[PDB]
Order: sequence, then structure tokens, then C-alpha cells
Amino acid sequence: TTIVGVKFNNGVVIAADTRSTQGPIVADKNCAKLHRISPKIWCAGAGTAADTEAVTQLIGSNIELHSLYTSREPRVVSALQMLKQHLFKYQGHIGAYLIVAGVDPTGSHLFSIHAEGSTDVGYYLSLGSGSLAAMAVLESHWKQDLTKEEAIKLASDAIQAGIWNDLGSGSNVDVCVMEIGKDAEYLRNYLTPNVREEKQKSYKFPRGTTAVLKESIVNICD
Amino acid sequence: SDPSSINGGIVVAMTGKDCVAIACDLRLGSQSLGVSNKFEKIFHYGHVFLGITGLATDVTTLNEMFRYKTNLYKLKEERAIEPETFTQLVSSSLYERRFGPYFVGPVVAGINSKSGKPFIAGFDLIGCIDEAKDFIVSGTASDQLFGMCESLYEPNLEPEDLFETISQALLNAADRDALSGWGAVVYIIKKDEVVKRYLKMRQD
Amino acid sequence: GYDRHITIFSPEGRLYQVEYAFKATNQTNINSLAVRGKDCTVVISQKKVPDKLLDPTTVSYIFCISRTIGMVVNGPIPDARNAALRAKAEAAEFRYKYGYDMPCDVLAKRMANLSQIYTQRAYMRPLGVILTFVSVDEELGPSIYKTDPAGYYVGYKATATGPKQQEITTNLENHFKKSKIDHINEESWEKVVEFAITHMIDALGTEFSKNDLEVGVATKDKFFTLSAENIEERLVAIAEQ
Amino acid sequence: NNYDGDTVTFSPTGRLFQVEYALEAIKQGSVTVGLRSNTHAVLVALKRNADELSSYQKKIIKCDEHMGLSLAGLAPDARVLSNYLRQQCNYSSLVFNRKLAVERAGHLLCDKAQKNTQSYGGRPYGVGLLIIGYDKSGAHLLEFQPSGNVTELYGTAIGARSQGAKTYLERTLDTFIKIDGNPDELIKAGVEAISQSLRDESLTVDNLSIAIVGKDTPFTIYDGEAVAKYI
Amino acid sequence: MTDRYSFSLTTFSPSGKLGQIDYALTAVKQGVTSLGIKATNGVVIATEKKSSSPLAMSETLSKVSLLTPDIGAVYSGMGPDYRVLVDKSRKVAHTSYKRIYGEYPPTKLLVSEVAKIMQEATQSGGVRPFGVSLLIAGHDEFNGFSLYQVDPSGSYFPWKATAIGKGSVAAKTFLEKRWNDELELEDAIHIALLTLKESVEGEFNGDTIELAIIGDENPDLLGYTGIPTDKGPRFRKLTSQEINDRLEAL
Amino acid sequence: GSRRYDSRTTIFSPEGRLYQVEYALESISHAGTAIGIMASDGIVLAAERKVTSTLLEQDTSTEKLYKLNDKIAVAVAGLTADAEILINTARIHAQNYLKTYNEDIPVEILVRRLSDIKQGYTQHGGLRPFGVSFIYAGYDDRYGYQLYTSNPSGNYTGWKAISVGANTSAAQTLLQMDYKDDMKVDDAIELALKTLSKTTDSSALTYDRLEFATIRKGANDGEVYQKIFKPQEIKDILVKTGIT
Amino acid sequence: MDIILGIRVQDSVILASSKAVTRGISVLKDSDDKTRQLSPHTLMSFAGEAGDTVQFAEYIQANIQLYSIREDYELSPQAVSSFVRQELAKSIRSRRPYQVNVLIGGYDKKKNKPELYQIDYLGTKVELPYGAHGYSGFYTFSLLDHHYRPDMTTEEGLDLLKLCVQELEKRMPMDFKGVIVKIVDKDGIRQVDDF
Amino acid sequence: TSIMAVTFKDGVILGADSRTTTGAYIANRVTDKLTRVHDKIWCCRSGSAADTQAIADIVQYHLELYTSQYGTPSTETAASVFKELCYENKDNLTAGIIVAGYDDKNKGEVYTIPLGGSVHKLPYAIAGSGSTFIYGYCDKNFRENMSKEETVDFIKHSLSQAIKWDGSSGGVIRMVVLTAAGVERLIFYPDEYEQL
Amino acid sequence: TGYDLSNSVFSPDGRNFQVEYAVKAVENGTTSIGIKCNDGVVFAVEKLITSKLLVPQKNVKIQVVDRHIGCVYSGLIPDGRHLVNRGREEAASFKKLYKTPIPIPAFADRLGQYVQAHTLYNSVRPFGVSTIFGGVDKNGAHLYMLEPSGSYWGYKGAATGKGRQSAKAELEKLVDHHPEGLSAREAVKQAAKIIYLAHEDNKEKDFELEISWCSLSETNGLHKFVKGDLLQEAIDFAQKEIN
Ligand SMILES: [Cl-]
Ligand SMILES: [Mg+2]
Ligand SMILES: [Mg+2]
Ligand SMILES: [Mg+2]
Ligand SMILES: [Mg+2]
Ligand SMILES: [Mg+2]
Repeated sequence: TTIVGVKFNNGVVIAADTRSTQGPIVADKNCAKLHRISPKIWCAGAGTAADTEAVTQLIGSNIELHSLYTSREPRVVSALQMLKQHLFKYQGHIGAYLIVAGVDPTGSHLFSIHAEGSTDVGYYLSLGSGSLAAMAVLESHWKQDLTKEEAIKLASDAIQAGIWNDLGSGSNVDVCVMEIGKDAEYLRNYLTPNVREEKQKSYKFPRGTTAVLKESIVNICD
Repeated sequence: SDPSSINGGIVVAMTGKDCVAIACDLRLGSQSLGVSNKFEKIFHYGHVFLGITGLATDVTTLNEMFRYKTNLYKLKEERAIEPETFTQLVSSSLYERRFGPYFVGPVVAGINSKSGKPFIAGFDLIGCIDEAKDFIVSGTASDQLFGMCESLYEPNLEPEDLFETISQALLNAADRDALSGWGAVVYIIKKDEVVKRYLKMRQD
Repeated sequence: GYDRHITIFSPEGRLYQVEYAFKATNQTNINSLAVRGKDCTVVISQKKVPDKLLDPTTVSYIFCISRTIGMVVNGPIPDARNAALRAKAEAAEFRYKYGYDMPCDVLAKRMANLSQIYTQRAYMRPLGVILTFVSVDEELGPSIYKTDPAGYYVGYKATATGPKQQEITTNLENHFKKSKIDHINEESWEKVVEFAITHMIDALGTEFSKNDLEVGVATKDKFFTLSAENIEERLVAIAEQ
Repeated sequence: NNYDGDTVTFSPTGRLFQVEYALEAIKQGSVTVGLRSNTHAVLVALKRNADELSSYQKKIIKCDEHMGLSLAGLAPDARVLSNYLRQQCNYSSLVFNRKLAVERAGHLLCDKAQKNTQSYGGRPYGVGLLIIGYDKSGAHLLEFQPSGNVTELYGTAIGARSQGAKTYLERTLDTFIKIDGNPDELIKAGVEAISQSLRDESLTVDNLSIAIVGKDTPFTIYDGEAVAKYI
Repeated sequence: MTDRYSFSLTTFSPSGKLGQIDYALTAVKQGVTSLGIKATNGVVIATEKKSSSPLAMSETLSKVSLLTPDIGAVYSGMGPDYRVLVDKSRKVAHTSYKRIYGEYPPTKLLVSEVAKIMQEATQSGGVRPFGVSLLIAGHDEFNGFSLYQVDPSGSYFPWKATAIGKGSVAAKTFLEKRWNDELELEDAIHIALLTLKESVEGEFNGDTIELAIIGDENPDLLGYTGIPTDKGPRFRKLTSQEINDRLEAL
Repeated sequence: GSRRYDSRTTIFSPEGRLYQVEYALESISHAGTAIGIMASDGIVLAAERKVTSTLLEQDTSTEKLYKLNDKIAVAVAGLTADAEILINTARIHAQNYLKTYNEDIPVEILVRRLSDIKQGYTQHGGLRPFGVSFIYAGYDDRYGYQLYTSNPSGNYTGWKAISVGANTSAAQTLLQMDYKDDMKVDDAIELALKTLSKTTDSSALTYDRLEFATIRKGANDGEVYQKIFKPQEIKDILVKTGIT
Repeated sequence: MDIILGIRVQDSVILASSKAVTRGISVLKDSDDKTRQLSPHTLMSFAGEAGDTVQFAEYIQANIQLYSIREDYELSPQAVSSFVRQELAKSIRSRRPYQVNVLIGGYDKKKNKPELYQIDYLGTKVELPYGAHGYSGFYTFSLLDHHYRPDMTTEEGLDLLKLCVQELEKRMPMDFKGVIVKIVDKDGIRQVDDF
Repeated sequence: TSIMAVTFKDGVILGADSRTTTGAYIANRVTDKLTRVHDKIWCCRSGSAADTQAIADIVQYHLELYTSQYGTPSTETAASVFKELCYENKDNLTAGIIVAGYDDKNKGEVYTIPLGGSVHKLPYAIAGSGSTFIYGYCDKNFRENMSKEETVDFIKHSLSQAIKWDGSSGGVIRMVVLTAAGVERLIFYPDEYEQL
Repeated sequence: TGYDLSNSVFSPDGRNFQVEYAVKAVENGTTSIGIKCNDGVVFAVEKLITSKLLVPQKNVKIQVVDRHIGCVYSGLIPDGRHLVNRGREEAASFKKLYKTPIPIPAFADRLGQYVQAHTLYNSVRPFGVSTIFGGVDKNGAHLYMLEPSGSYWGYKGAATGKGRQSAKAELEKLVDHHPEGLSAREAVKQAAKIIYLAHEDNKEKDFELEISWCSLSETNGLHKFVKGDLLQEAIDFAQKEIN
């Protein structure tokens, strides 16, 4: 994976690639690494795929209950605290590496969490196997006082660096923009720079090609 | 002693035009020794089909477990579980055994009875959902199946054409794997009819 | 009639142990009052030290629960301190778990939930206390939330508790009918404290020395109690007008 | 009356009737006496039989080489409490290589009895104990009551008609406290003390039980022909 | 110490009555009136906001509560008991359903879980029953709109329309005259306000009345965009202003 | 302590009866009547809803008749909330058996275990018994069609025809009169409805105050079908036998 | 332990199980019966870890006998096999798993059919016309693939079984001291004494 | 990490670099290793980022609950809570923490807690991988009762050298000044400290 | 009625009669007092000599908690010991976690919460003791008195037992006559006088006096028993005042 997060004027934007691997094999060419914890708090997750989804869902569930209990919109620091303490408890065995971002009554926020429970704060962050390609771009083009459209450009450029240069990353760029005072906009497949070319041939077989021993109707009704 | 490759086996699913197909081999072995040529890896709960590769005892256990869980679902909900919902149930159940997992590669296939949409999904042994428009593969010849499907597949195939494509995907993948084969079954699934066909394949 | 000894329903659907816990509330014969300013929340309570042998500085029914939350209790001191220690522990845990300071209303709900449990579970008696929580919440602003032995809680524009609570309540009602607003339209907390004491004097019909009162003030980022001399300074200001 | 159903209930005058009823079981018990000098501490106990075919219920129990007690009331409760003392004395030896001070022994019994007077379901112990010992601060005598109250004394007596011996010892105080370096005389004083509590019955050879501990004497019990010397 | 009350506090009397349940229902009878009406394209639940003091801010006390984005609850009886039931009900919708199936429970099943919780307070050791009757309105894809009543016993019944609490007998009769199977949501809101006015004595406005609907999806209340399948909560609490608008054309 | 407030739910009377069980049965005798009739080619379950209101949603409602698995159903008389606790246990128990043996649970085995749970609440734990009586209707390949009843004591018995709840004495006499062994399902349907119609405390038996179900082999070849009757189907079967 | 075989024919299931019990460099016994009767028409043979085998077999036997007495009924071979599978499937994730492989030969009286189930220690169940555990399969499966027919008589099955034992006695490294053969049919379980 | 805390006339100053490492890759170049556990009790963190954060969070919770009941805790008390966590969980922790606080009675105080969980009260403390390179320098240059400006220079020069030699250390030099006057945050960038 | 048969039950007044009944057990006990002074606290208690057979000086009633706190109580003596045992556990765990010895107000609430907990359930009995206790911490001297209900306050002077009213009156005079403060050595003497004066309410059996003190200057902030010359001097001062 390559994942990034970038702060701007009036909020924060996160992005991710869409490749899922099992060793050298691409298992999923268009998987969703951007997770909704609450309406305006979103997570980008690298590491063990089932872990990032489960830990994101569990804390998301508990955040919803907390929001209902307190009659308040959830805060990013709450999701941050709950995630880090859960991950720390499991001493790194839950392999979730997360970039946590969002807006709340306190403002806009950007954090990252490591599987063992460490957190950090920044204006720009990147995690995953393509984080070095991404961070190289971020360290080259980031500046203070970015606009919304500048931050999206920077974030997706950082993801592209991972897509092209990291074998762990590929396919498409997903983006989520969380601006203060507005609804979070999830941009699924914001860029699709890896469309498969037309195949040279149709491999549609003449009907009857496959030898068959038996046929039978399967009963699915009661 | 790698739990996922003691018994062998494969499963593949594909989507077509208003239809889905799910196929599996019939082999069950103990490493080199072929033991059974009748071991089917596809099960169904109502109209939702589940294929499971990997350690055969866990394949059996999980089938029995999901039959258990879907039966109680139906009694309480008063309706058959849909593929999207069942996919979530499989994911939850697998992640529940996060640090002592079932050594399996399940595959969900079916048509949502409300929307009419074809649906397929795949999972790793610990619950990660892998959704796809086109095809899902699983088992000891997954590399081979990936190569066969990625080249042979085209969108919106008719049920009779989709049968040929998925069958040729499985057969040729199985023949490049020592632990897969020994027979094959293909399920063609339409909105309200399901046809099950046994394929003639080489028995070595 | 064992339905009057534990928290089970009587034939008329009542919980007598909860009702009697409400009567324990007035056992101290102390009246409290809370009001809100623009920037602050002031709570005042009577301070009666009858015994000459008591150290007056240790006689208090106002508690600093957290840096931002204060709580005044109406009821016996043992139950009062029980509630205070739990509230402190709950507010501390909330901050650790969720990464931000426990809001006054959320703590109120939590303490009210605990109180509700004692009304449903038999082995635990209700605490004979009414807890008034005050703060300047970072989201909701000046806040007054109050809990009772029934497990009931609600927010207030202003409130009063004690034996002569009704007199103070109507006095405050009549002021807010006149002012047409939800709070004391005052800049400094000093004058909101002065308002609170003034309207307590009018409602109760008694004069107060510096040792007859107890004052807690909540501002942004801190709740604090006043010393005898802080109150004396405040009493002088009222008298010279 | 309405407040004696269990130990967890106070009466309107602040009494614990279950504890008082436990105290009553001691009063029905056979008389036992305790007294000490500066060098030795002595227990004397009148044993009780069921009839002429039965044995005489043993009243004295050894706790350590330097400590032991006599009982009056429920004997099984004395067995529980003596066993506890045996363990506490033993813990002190194994862990600290230290002989348990007779005073601490009292404090430990007090706290064990007390817990049975404040909780639901339990009952007070129904036995009184006289603990004698010789430790680093010389000879000691303690009186244990199952209310929890433990008291250090020069001499005392508990059981039926214990008031006779208790009065006698109160008169004899100045004499017996200075019986230093003479075991047989301190016992004689204790045997004369317990004689003030006898009615219609006199001290026989399978009736009398004497124990002694002191400066150069381990806690030892005398029964049968070994007490014939003192009748 | 420790809970020594391991035995039932609700037991059968010689006549067969379960005393504590009966007495709990008596507490519900004393409670302020609340009602629910089911329309063809929605459900309305309403109740009076009985203020304890005019110094109290009745907005801070919510009698109508969101349980899931498509399910809402109101009650009659003891407020504190209701509050903790809402906490428990919200949690059980997650633990025993959403965390398993990745979607919110259908109304009947969430109701079933709340009923279970209330049944256990009727049989378990050292507890009294809950002193509340609930009205739970909700929507789900395969059952459409529904309205349920849950009693202290743990029994639940589906209703086209009903009322509970103080003036429930009169209110139910009023609803029988007005309810038909062709009612549109706005017609049901109108009837809800009419029915409630009979049982309310003092002020009757948007500040003394609490009212929520289960209707169309509200994309504007979702808080985010980009997922086509997520379309927003069907539960919506009507504002104080929205109630007064309908009280003029009453 | 708490001894003061203990009802002692699991003790004997001087006559050797269990107070709480007896009082629970007294509670059940006020619940709506439920009837089970076993024919040679199927089983009928009929039950009367407790005094209905016109604004009650009748179609999406379940109060008396519950499905345990595809081959077994129960009719309930007593506290519904209590019954659902037991029904969920029974549903899980059936699935446990199926998971263990790969065969559907024999009816008696399920009935015994549910009855054993009831028994436990009368002997230990100091809790009130479940105020519920069940009529079990089911099929298995050992005994075929079977009717059972269980009550708060945890005692269960098998029947050709049986009633629970209100007016069982009158209902049983009527069933004993018109029942014969060679009876068919459609005859049993009629008997069930006729009996309720005569024993009812209502003015007249209507479709909205009834729940109805059949368990037939009237599917296609050697398999069993459970039919929980819809409102309109009860309306039709009530007309077909000329009750309305 | 070591050699356990099973053949299902037209009307019966035949189980053959080696008689040797070897520990170290000593054959301690040459007449060991590696089987338990679970019910009148159900027989289970077993092989695996010392101690574990008999302990598991007798534990299963007790449970099936308990069931029989409770319900006054005999569980089907399929039902028994599923129970046994689940017990092994539980076991494999225990602190110390049962290292036991079993064959279950039964005659279903309701179906009037013989049934043979092969279950390994992991809980891997398969119904088979013929089955083997351990190294035995490496010789017998191919042999039976050739000579087995589904309509054979019990006598034909015994001759087919003689052919397997002969092959094992020729090519197997260890002396397993012959086999005890048992037949499961409509009339129950009986032992062939002269094999 | 290179971290240190130094007592002086008016109180105590804490200092740290800003480099967080995963091998030779710098995961964070602007880290804040100076952490508030109370208004005027802070700590310098070294070792595992996860461990030191989790410990600091628990300590801050403990001191918040302490303050609610007993008022402002002493710096010694804060160090004891750190110790208790580090000592009892020594098998599962990689945390080297320096605790520093300002009382009005006790003025500036520094406690260092190494891997084992022992406590050591010192005039000044150095820790982290980079500390090794400045033992010589710090011992030669530290004086008691320095001024604020002198102590800032001492820490600046010391961490500059620690950063220069230790690859694990770098970025900015953060400092936190603890006095009666309040809490002051200082930052010093490479272009200043590198050419010292 | 029956409201008084079970602990934790509210009467219609809002009272816990079982606690009020425990207070009766305290009123039955011997007199104990506490005097707060310039830089410390002084504790004294009446020990009724039931018999000649009681060993003098050897049935000690005042108890130390930690090394800086003293505790004395009237009522059921075993109950008081249970409370001190808890006090010692509380003080040990405070010193374990926080290093510093437990402050007196902190210690006061530890006992307070524990005693209050024994009014919450019907399965426990309230404490049959009022406890006077205190010591010296970083903020100076503190004196407290704790009652069966869990109620406690800070005191200039404190008294409980059969002669509490007599002792209270005598305490109030000292507070009035010494607004600036009483010295530690003076307070020891006064404690003796007050116990002797409070003994008039228990004058059948004669008694044994027991005094202890904590003073920043006189005992270095640690709890010590008053023995020998200082005790006899205090006894003589008391003997002179009754005549
Ligand atoms: Cl809560
Ligand atoms: Mg092959
Ligand atoms: Mg081959
Ligand atoms: Mg209660
Ligand atoms: Mg670690
Ligand atoms: Mg460097």
C-alpha cells in the first residue's frame, strides 16, 4: 500500500491506492483503503487488510455509540485514542497502520497510528510500502497554507508516486476531502490511470467445447 | 505441514449477464495421496452459494457453521439471507478467530433476489472481503486461476457462454496443479433456476 | 410492607426508597443556587458551621470534579463525598479513554445512570443526594446540569436546591421573565456572583457574612472556589450599591 | 427480640445480640483459670464429662513451644481459632525466624473474631480463650472474648462460676505475681484459685487439667496421674 | 458484601398475577401520554414534554430518541428507566447485529432485543422490572415501515396506531375514528397533533411537544457524500419551528 | 440481610406441591386457548389471540404460533416474553443437534431439553418459573407426526389432541367427543375451529382473533411443509367450514 | 497401531485391522483388536498415537451407548460419523489434540445400505467404497481402484481384502502380524476367525 | 533519541531532538518528545514510541485523578508513578524516561528512569542513543545554579553534538522551560545549531 | 414500620436507623479526645480499670497508622481495629504509588469512604465507633473525627464517648482562651485535665490515662506515645485541677 494525508486551509484530505497483494500476486485490483469511522472522520489503512477493516469498524461502531451517548459530534482525537489503545494492547499483532483524519467541533486534524500503538501529528503524512515514494513527493512539493485544490493535487501526486514506483501499490487513486463546515466528500476512483488495454482476441469458446458427464437441476426453493 | 495445502482443491466464481457461475474441483488428498474424488467444495444456503478451499476439516466445519447461522437467521428474519449480508457474516465469523484461524479460502456467489444484481466475493483466511465485478479465485491453483480468468474473461457473457469460460478456466488451471482436479462441478445460477454440471477432466 | 424497604414497585407504581432518599436531601438544611453568565457559571451554597470546635475550612459541599467541572451537593456529606469521588474517577477515565475533557452534561448523564441502577437493583441503596454540575463547556458554553436519587437529570438556565428551593426558584423565574433572556447579561464573573448572592438574599430574606456562604465559579478552562475574603470583597460591593 | 436474627443487625440501644448470645455459651462452659508471675504463666482448667462412661473434654491446646490457650464454650470454635493461632505462630517462625509475640497473637484473634460480627451469613465464635505465653518481654496472660475484645491480665477466669476464682485472684494479686522461679507454687495458687469456683464436685485425677509456660519451660500440659501432686 | 439478592423479586401470586409487572404497568399509566401512527410512506411518534420547572431547559431532555438511522423510540412511564434502555438498545443494535452483518437490524429484531432485556428484569435476581412502555417506530428494506409497543413484561405488539400513558384510553379511541390504510405521512402528523392536544392541558406548541418521523431518506443529514448506496437516515426529529407551522393549519 | 425479601420460589407446600408452578399454571389458564390436533396425514395448530383491538396490525403479527425449525412448531399459552426466551433456546438446540449429527432433531429430544430447562427453574436458582405452556407440533422419520405439551413444572406428555390455556376442561371434553384415529387433516382443521368457537369467551370467532398452522406431508413426495396461515387464509377456512 | 483398512460392498462393510502392538524394538502383542463396537450395526477401527487411540475409541463408544439408552434407538452410521468428526474437529485446536485416525463401518437399517466413513485426526470426513489410514493406502488404493466392483458379495470382498493383506505383507517394511477382520451387515457385527 | 533535562536557578529546562526512526528511515522528523503529564511536570521520552506514549498517557491520567483528590502532585510523586509502571512491566517495555517538574517549595527537579525501572534524582540527566556521545561534554560543562540563558545554551550545544554524531537523532531541538513564571516552549532549527 | 431492622434502608424521614443505632454503641463507650495545637495534634483516651488484674500500661488503645498518623476511638473496640487495619492498607498503597506519606485529609477520606460503604448494603453492619485521628503533613497539622455514617470534618478539638459533652465544653474554653494557638506540651497537659474532667461521667470504676502526640518540633512530625516523666507531669497537672 501507499496512503497519504494532507492538511489545507479549511480542512484535511486523505488518499490511497487500490492494490491488495498476497505475496507477489495482486488479489484485488480495486480495493477500498479509505474507511469511514464517522461521517466526518475518515481513515486510510495500510498493513494487514482484515485488521485495518476490523479495527476501523470496531472503533467506528464504538464512536457512533459514544456520539449518541454524548449528544455530540465525534472528535478525531477520540478515534485516535481508542485506536491506539486497542492496537497497543495487542502489541503489534493486529497489523493496522492508519492515517486518521477529519473535522470536528474542535477543528481539522491529521494523525497517523503505527500497529504497536504510537501516534504522531503532522501537516502531511504517508504510510505503507509506498510511503517513501509518497513522502519524497510530499517533502518536495508541500508548503504551508495550501488550498483545497492544491492539497488534493499534492495528495494524489504522492499516491501516484507509490502507484508507479512501489510494486506493493497500483491501480487507482481514492480521495476523501474533509472540509470544516461542509460534508466530507468521498471520491472513489478519483483517478484511474491504469485501465487495461483492449485484448487482442476474444476467447469466447464454441458452445459444446467442454466435455460434460452429468447434468441436473438444483433445487434452491423450500 | 502447511495447513492450506495438505488436502488441495480450488474454487472459482464469475459474473455474467444477469447470472453468476461458481465452480470447484472434486479432489481431497493427503499431500501426495489422492483419497477422495467426490469431495465437493460448494455449498448453498437458500439462493446464496458458498465455495470453500483449504483444510478440508475446516471446509466441513464452516459449512456446518454457516448452515447453523443462516438457519437461525431465516427463523428470526423470516427471509432468506442475501449474498451481501452473508458475505458480511462470513467476514465477521472468520475474524472472530483472528489469532487461531480456519485455514480456508471461501468464495461467495449469488444473485440478490431484491435487486437482481449478480454478486461475488472472496475472503482470506482471516476475513478480509475481496469484492469483484468479474471473478474471484481460491485454492492451491489460485495463481493458475488468476492467469486463466484474467485472459479468458469478458464482461456480460450469456449463461451458456459463461459456462464454457469458467469451465475452461478451472480445468486448465487444475491440470497445472498436482493437488487440484480429480473431477469438477460447475454451478450456473440465474434469477430463479440453477443448473449443476459435472465436467469430464483428466484423472491424474 | 417490604415494598417500602427495597427498590421494588408499590401497588401504585411508586418507589418509596427513592422518595425517602429525596427527603434525605434536605437533612443538612442548606440551600444552593446556580446561575449562568455570558462567560461563566456561578454556583453558591449556604455554609452553616454550628460547632465552634469545627475547622470551618474543611466544611464544604462544593467539589472540584475536574479542572473544568464543579459540583455542589445537597444532602449528607458521606453520600456527597461518595458521589464526588466517583465523579472524579469517571471524569478522569473519560479523558484517558476518549482524549478530551468530559463535558458537564455527559458526566451528569453518567452519574444519573449510576443513580438509576440503584433504583432498579435491590442490594444498592440510592444516595440521598442531589448533585448540581457546573462548567463552561467548550461546545455548549455555560452549563448547569442536575442529578437526583431517581436518576433524573436535565439542563438548566438557572436552578436552586434545598428546603427553601421554591422561593429561590420563583425569584429567579421572575427575573428571567423580566430580563427576557436565558442568562445574566454580565461581563465579569464577579458581578454574576454578586447577582447570585443578591437574589439569594432577597428570596431567603436573610443577610450573609463572609462565613455564611460558599461560592464556586466556572470559567473557560477552570472551575474554582472562592475564599472567605473573596466573598467578603463581593459582599462589600453589594452593600455599596 | 426483633434484632437478634443475625450479627449484622444493631438493636435500638446499640447492642449486638448474636454476639451476646455467643458470650452466653462461654458462661455455660466449664471453669478455666489463668494466672502469671514474672517468670511463668499457668493455665488451670476444670474438665467436663458427659457421664461416668465418657472421657473428660480437653480444655487446653498448645499453639507453639512458647504459647498455648485454654477454652470455655464451643470446643470446635476453639479448634478453629487455635488452628489459626498455630498457623500465625508458624508463619512468624518460617518467614521471620521470630517467635510470635503474645500481644500480636491477641491482636490477630481480635481481628479474626471481628469479621464474623459485621457480615451477613456468618456467626460469632461461641468460645472464650485464655492465652498464656512467654516471649521476648516475659510472661503473659490474655483473655479472648468472641466479641473481639482481647485483654492482657495478671490473672483471670472464664466459664461457669468464674467469678469466685476471679475474686480470689484479685485478692491474691500481690502474692502470686512474685512467685518467680517456682513452677509448683504458681500452679498451687492457680489450683486454689479454681477451687473457689467448685460446687458439689471436687478436683479429681481425671478432672483437673494444668498447663505451664515460662523462662526455661516449653508450653506443656499435665493430665491424669501428673496432676495428682496438686490435689 | 456482594449482591446477596440472587433470587427473583418478581414472583407469581396465588391468583397468577406477576405483581411487579402489574405495578410497573401502573407506573406507565401515571406517565405522560405518548403515541404512534403508521402511514403508508412513514411513521410518526409524538409525546408531550412535561417540564419539571420553567427554569429547566426542556431541549436538553429528549423523550424521543434515535436508536438506529431508521429506528426511533418514545415512551411513557419512568424517564430514567427509559434513558438506560435507550443506551442498552443502541449498543445491542451494534453488538448483536451490525458488528455481525455489517448493516442495521430490522425494526422487529431490535424490538425483540429490547423486549429480551426487559423480560430479564422480570426474572433475574435482585432487580425490579422496568417502569416503562416503549413505542418503537422504524423502517427496513424487506418489512417497510412498522410500529411496535414494548411493555414492562417484555411483550411486544405491532400497531397501525396506538397511544400509551395518561390519556391512552381516549387517545386510542380518537385514533380508531381517524386511521385508515391510505394515510399519507403528512395526514398522520396532522392526526398525531390533534390526538395529543386532547391529553395536553397547558401550552401546546413546538417547545412543549416532541415529535419525530420515520420517512424518506435524508441525504442532507448523512454528513458525507460519495457512496451511492448510503442515502441517509429515515429518522428525523421535527424542529420546534416545523411543529408550529403545522399548528396553524390545524 | 436479604433473606427477609426471599419468596423461596423453589420449595414444597406441606401437601408436596410447588407453589410457584401451581400459580404459574393459574396464570396460564387465563391466556388465550391453543389447540393441537394430530391426524394421520398431518397436524393442526389453532390458537385464539388475547382480546384484540381493531388498530392492531394483524398480518405482521406473531403471538401464539412460532416456528422452531422446518419440521417443528409450537403453540404458546402464557407470557409471550417468557416464551420467546425458551423459543430461542429451542431454536439454537435444534441447530446444535443438526450441526453435531447432520440430521434434523427428533421432536421428543427437543421437547425433553426445553422441558428440562423449565424443571431446573423449579428445583434450584431461586428464580420464578417460566409462565408458559407449549403445544409442540412436529414430524420426524422415527415416530412421524407428534403432538406434545409442556408446562412450567417441566413435565411433558404426548397427545392425539390437546388444548392449553383457557377453558381446557371444556375444550378437552369436546375434542374427546369428536376425535377419531383415522381422521384426516382437513377434518382436524374443522374440529380445531369448531372447538375454539364453542369454548371462546368472545361473542363470535373471527379471522382477526386467530392464528392457524398446519404441518402436512402435503408437499411433493415424502417431505414435510409448514404452513403458517395468513389472515386472508384464516378468513377463507372460517367461511369454508361455515363458522362465518 | 498402523494398518486399518475398510471395504464397502453390496450388502456389508468389511474392516481389517493389524494385530501388532510394537513399542521400540519389541512387538509386545500380536493379537490386538484395534476396534470398538459403537452400536449393534456400527463398528469403529482406529490407529495413531499410543494411549490416545483406545482412550478416544472408548470415549466415543460410551457416548453412543449413552445415546442408545437415552432414546431407545440406534443412531445412523452417518449420524455417528458426524458426531465423531466433530469431536476430532474440536480436538485439533485443543491444548493436546487426539492423534487418532478412524474408519467407521456401519449398516444403515433404515436405508438397508452399508456405509464406510474415513476420518483422520484433523476431523476430515469422507464416505468411501474403500478406505485406508497411514501408509497402507499407498498400496491398497491403487489395488482396489483396479479390482473393486460396487456389486461384490461379502465373499468377494473378503477375497479382495486377502489381496490387499498379501500386498502389504510383501512390500511393507514392518511385520504387522496379520489382521483381524470384521463384517458389518443387516445382522450386525461378526468376526472372521480364520484369516 | 537524544534527550536531556537540566535544573537551574529559576527551575528546570527539558530538551529533545525531533527524530523518530524505523531502522534508518526517518518516520517523523518533527516529533515532540517533550510531553506534559501535568501543568508543570513534563517528561522526555526515549525508547519505543508506543511504549513511552502509552506510559505517559497512563501517568497523565493518574496525576489528573491525584489532582482531583489531593491537589498538585510533587515531581517526586510523578516520577514514582512512572517508575511503578516501568518497573512492574520491565519485561514488556522499552522506555527510557526523564521526568522534570517545578515546585515552588522544591524548585526544579529531575528524575531519570532507565530500562530496568530504577529511579535516580540528579541535577541534570541525559538519555537516548545520542546521550552516549555527550557524557564527556555535559560533565565538563554543567554547573549548578546556571541562568536561563546559560542553561538554554548548555542544552543547545549538548543536543547539537548528540545530533551530530547519532544517526538516530536529528531535526529540530525542542525545549520546554519550567519556572514560577510559567511554561515556555522553545524551538531551534538546524541552520542555527549545526554551525555551533 | 420495620425500617430499622435492615441497614441501608431509608425511613420515611430519610434516615438510616441502623447507623443511628450504631451511634448508640459509640455513646456507650469510654471517652476519647483530640486537641489540635500550634504544629501538631494530641490524642487522649479513658481506659476503665475493670479489675486489679488488668496489667497497667499494657492494654494500649491509641493506634498508629503509617508513621505520622494517630487514631483513637470510642465504642466497639474491635470495629475500631478493623478500621485502622484498613487505614494502614490505604496508607501503604498511597505511599507505594505516590512515594510521599499519605496527607491527613487524603487519609480522612479513605476512612470516610470505607465507613460510608458500610451504610450502602443490608449485608454489612455499620461501624460501632466514632474515630478521632490526625497528624502532621506537608501542610501542617490536621485533626479529624469520623462517625458511623461516614461523616467527618476537620476539628480544632474533638471528643466522643460517654463524657463527650463534658469534654466538648472544656474544649470550647481552650479555643476561646487561646485564639493564637496552644503549644504541643500545653495540649498534652490539657488533654490529661479534660479526660479527668470527662471521667466524672464514668466514675464508678477508676481509670488509666493514655496520651499520644504528633508535633513538628516536639516529635519531629512522627506519632509517639507520651510516657514516663512527661506522662506523670501531665497526670499531676490534671490531679491539681480537679481539686
Ligand atoms: Cl452509563
Ligand atoms: Mg492435476
Ligand atoms: Mg496424479
Ligand atoms: Mg436499591
Ligand atoms: Mg512492547
Ligand atoms: Mg543526526
